[PDB]
Amino acid sequence: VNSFSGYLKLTDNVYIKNADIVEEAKKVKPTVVVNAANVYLKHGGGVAGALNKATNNAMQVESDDYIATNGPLKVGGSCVLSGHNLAKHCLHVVGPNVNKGEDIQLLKSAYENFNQHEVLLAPLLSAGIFGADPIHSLRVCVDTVRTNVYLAVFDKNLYDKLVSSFL
Ligand SMILES: CCC(=O)Nc1nc(C)c(S(=O)(=O)Nc2cccc(C#N)c2)s1
Repeated sequence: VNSFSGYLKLTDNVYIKNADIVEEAKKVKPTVVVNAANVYLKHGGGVAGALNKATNNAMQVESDDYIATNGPLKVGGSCVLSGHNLAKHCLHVVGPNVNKGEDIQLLKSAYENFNQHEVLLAPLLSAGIFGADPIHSLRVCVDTVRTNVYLAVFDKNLYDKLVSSFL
């Protein structure tokens, strides 16, 4: 028994909720929150900018130090950094950005990073301004992640479409 409440049951291991991931993390303070990162950990917009803004830019400061030491992530890759005021840990995961011409096949590789964590609060990878169809991202999530994932979808109209079209 954990502290996520309000999640509609999609599968055995996937629950889903209509929420902004930032406001969700502030309430639950999960062990792991997933950021929809880019390879440079440049948190300008979307979930990354919203998560980063909620940490008063401490996420960006930590991220810049990580990149200066280690170089960029791979598309499909991840790193674990601090969760700051939002979670114990932030798993920064790079899904492919369709709008930059990255290979959508790497979405499954991105979701495999979630399997290293027993429980996560996460968004649908490659969604929003990453340019992929959320219905596809949800399908890959359900077919790839085996650990317990609590998904957040910000737009009500999209959340409703995701639930109503889920097979
Ligand atoms: C101002 C606060 C705010 O925007 N919070 C949000 N929380 C969620 C779950 C969304 S999302 O539903 O759009 N998922 C989503 C997934 C991947 C990338 C992007 C992008 N860019 C978005 S946005």
